[PDB]
Amino acid sequence: TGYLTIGGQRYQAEINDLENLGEMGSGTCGQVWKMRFRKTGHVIAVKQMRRSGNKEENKRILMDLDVVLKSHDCPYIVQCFGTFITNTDVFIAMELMGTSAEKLKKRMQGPIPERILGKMTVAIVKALYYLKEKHGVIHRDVKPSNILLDERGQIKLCDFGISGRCAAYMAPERIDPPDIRADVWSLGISLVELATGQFPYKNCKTDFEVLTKVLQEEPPLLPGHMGFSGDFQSFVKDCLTKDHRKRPKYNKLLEHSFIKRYETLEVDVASWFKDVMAKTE
Ligand SMILES: C#CCNC(=O)c1cc(NC(=O)C=C)cc(-c2n[nH]c3ccccc23)c1
Repeated sequence: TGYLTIGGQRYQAEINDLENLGEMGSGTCGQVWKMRFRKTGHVIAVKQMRRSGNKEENKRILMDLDVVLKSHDCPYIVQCFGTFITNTDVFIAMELMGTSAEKLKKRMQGPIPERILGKMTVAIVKALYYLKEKHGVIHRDVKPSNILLDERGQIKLCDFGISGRCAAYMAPERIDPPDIRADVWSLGISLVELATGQFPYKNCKTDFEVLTKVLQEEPPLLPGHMGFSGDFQSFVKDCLTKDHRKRPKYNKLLEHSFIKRYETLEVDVASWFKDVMAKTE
């Protein structure tokens, strides 16, 4: 504690070293500030956890921090630059991302292109596989609000609930018991939602009505007439295997033709992202 490390360089720091650029509405019940580190001009996200704060909130902030601090070797999980501890507060300095896939979809007012969702799929599957294999963590809440993007073209799993521990994204076997395969289902619903710009059970008025459609209806499909590659349609069809005992695990998805393509294909996510942000001021 008491220092930040940013691109391998370690800087002594305390909270006085940071200029408060205002709240970021990340939809948490804890204060998160955008802050400028005066020593270097880096802009960062700083969580402020008050000693007098809500006990539920503080506990989950610390459980998430525990996983982030041990995830320095995953390029697909948002990183902690450092912590400051005072008599009344803990400040947690995080990588500042641009936005969440949920907000990106709201701003776009339409589909996100397959080539962006390909780079997103590689990153999030590798993140969830890293969490399970390295830390024994089942994430249990995969959805667009937990997928972060920035103007440098990085796509990372959010720290929010990253320790594990709506029901729009819930797998059939979690609704009605018969495991990482439930998160594979959530990923499939997230991809259909982002690819179409339409949540696949949209006309539901209550969370229970959504659960009834997950169980009673056919899994949602990518539409056939939007020029989606055969690889992307097959990837989503596999994720949305209703019987979980036939649904692939991450090690199997990581061999899928869709992920192999996007591991090596050059996609300028950064310029797409800045463009979308430009076309939407
Ligand atoms: C203005 C401006 C610049 N950036 C944003 O507003 C912005 C917006 C969002 N939105 C959401 O997560 C919503 C789903 C998230 C983040 C973010 N950066 N770093 C993080 C570490 C952990 C959790 C969240 C974040 C930054």
